Amino acid sequence: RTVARDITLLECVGKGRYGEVWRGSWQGENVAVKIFSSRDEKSWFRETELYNTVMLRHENILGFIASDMTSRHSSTQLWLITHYHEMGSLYDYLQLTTLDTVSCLRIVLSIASGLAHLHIEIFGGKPAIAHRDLKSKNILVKKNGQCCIADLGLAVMHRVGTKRYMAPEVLDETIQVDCFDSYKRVDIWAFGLVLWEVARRMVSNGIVEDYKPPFYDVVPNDPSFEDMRKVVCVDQQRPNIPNRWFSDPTLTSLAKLMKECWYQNPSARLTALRIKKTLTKID
Ligand SMILES: COc1cc(-c2cncc(-c3ccc(C4CCN(C)CC4)cc3)c2C)cc(OC)c1OC
Ligand SMILES: COc1cc(-c2cncc(-c3ccc(C4CCN(C)CC4)cc3)c2C)cc(OC)c1OC
Ligand SMILES: COc1cc(-c2cncc(-c3ccc(C4CCN(C)CC4)cc3)c2C)cc(OC)c1OC
Repeated sequence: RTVARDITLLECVGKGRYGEVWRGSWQGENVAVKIFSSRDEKSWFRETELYNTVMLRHENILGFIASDMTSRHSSTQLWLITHYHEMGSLYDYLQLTTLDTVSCLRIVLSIASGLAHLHIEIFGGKPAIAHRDLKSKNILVKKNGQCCIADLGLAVMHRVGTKRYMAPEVLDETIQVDCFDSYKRVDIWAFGLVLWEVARRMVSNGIVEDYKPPFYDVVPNDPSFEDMRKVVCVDQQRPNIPNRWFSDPTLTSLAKLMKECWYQNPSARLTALRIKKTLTKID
């Protein structure tokens, strides 16, 4: 039998320190091809090891297709092939797009659903998984209005995270590194930041905030570890909740939720399953 492995690389949709992402075509179908830099080879190994352990399949997790290693003359080429989401990342999408109540809730409940699926151990199943780099650039928007979580290159089963999204216990180095639940609680902090980014773009009473990344008003464009530690740990700042949210029942409920993801005490933060339940009772 013929094993068709040719993928036609059609357009670069992402370039960074990680390497590149391409829209590709296999057998008439769009796929996404991440070509890893030498900088980021260990992310390919980690994600490949995870998918060799558990074949995750969930509507809110970017769908795996393949891990490919090809011998070249003087290098190894590493590709991760996934489902392709033409609308791109949530970060991208929020720059131009504003949301109504239904779309806002559908986006955030879909992210919570993906995250709870990662976090939960299923017996008989999957190991519990923490993501460790959750952020709006690592979430893709699907045409049905739900999102999916991407990039398990730092994930842990039971490279550092993006500094802007690091929880206080990561920044002050008090994280309980021998406790898997510690890593779930770091993801919940990051989830609360993403929830803030999305809620800002939800229209109420003809008002919306411009897209901004978390802590845009208190750290530099490319913040240092120290910049983040001073804001989050020493001064204990949290993202601003605009007054206009408190006129809108959905944004009032989302402000409460994001506060309960941002407690200094990691064990006080809501779990992903509790966030889902709260979101199903809003509106
Ligand atoms: C190696 O490399 C790539 C392969 C493919 C690909 C292409 N045609 C067919 C296949 C296939 C799947 C499964 C079987 C089964 C059938 C019965 N079963 C009990 C034993 C084996 C056979 C063949 C694959 C996996 C795509 C690729 O890219 C999208 C590949 O490169 C990453
Ligand atoms: C990697 O990804 C893609 C792969 C394929 C693909 C191509 N040839 C054959 C297969 C296949 C056939 C049969 C079995 C099983 C059936 C039951 N039992 C007897 C064990 C064997 C497994 C696998 C597939 C899945 C198609 C795809 O898209 C249409 C893929 O997605 C891009
Ligand atoms: C976060 O991480 C990964 C993401 C992806 C991925 C999957 N579907 C689609 C995309 C994409 C497509 C299109 C655009 C643009 C192009 C045109 N328009 C003007 C705006 C939109 C952006 C993004 C990506 C980047 C794949 C990955 O691995 C293969 C990723 O890494 C795990």
